[PDB]
Amino acid sequence: SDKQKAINYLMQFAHKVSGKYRGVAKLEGNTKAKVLQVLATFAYADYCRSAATPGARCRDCHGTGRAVDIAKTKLWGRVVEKECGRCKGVGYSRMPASAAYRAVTMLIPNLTQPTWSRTVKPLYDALVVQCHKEESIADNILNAVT
Amino acid sequence: SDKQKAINYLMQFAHKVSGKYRGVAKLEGNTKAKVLQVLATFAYADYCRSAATPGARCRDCHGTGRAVDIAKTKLWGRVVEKECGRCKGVGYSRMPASAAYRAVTMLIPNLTQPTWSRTVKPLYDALVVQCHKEESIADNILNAVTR
Ligand SMILES: [Cl-]
Ligand SMILES: [Cl-]
Ligand SMILES: [Zn+2]
Ligand SMILES: [Zn+2]
Repeated sequence: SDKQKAINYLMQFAHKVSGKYRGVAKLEGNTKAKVLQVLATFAYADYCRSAATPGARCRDCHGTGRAVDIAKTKLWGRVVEKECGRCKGVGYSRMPASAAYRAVTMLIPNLTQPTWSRTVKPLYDALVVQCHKEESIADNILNAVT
Repeated sequence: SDKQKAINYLMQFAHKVSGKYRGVAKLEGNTKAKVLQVLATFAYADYCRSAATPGARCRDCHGTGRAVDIAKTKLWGRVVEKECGRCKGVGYSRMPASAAYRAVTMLIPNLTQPTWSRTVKPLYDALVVQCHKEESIADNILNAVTR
């Protein structure tokens, strides 16, 4: 249930942003849906695996995924945040995405790993970041891991 | 909550069966607990990743993880089931446990990959199998992963 809700949220997000990623936006209907499902599920699971790896918490942001945005902070006179530059918003060291890539090759058989890294994997990375941003997912996973 | 329940179930199972695996049974309390927690969490996540891989359903047992045990079937005159020989009860092709191994080394830093494979990884495999065996876990994973 909680897992189903999380994956549904990630798939809706992926549907909203899929047009931005050339490897995904050009796909056929059924293949696109299957790919978004794979990416959402692997993003959820791989975020959990990052969070469960001892010592994986980002050393720059200490797991928040955020840093102070200097320019915006001085412009507004209030703290304005940006993605942590080291973990790019995940808060943890990243798991290799090779299994996710292989799962996608089942649906896009001519997808090479470099084309994946440049045209599809960025959507998966965005979904992992979204796991960290969405409080429901991030908190459920934190409580489960600890 | 659902994830917490699954990981708690797997962690308690791991503690119950830890005596079978020398790579963990010799550990001290805190280290053993941390290692079993890691193994349970990765077993849950990697089982999910198997179920989410297109085409991964075991082709011999069709995902049930079970098969007829021929000899025992004929010994008792009734159909007796057994773990599928190909997936060994998981119902799916297996994810590599490389991330799980690396995570474990953070708690057992001198653990070599062969010692992992012979004395620790079997407990992780048992836990993945238990994900498939425990109806609550298997059903929640299947329902979430499938569309
Ligand atoms: Cl084969
Ligand atoms: Cl196989
Ligand atoms: Zn960071
Ligand atoms: Zn099988």
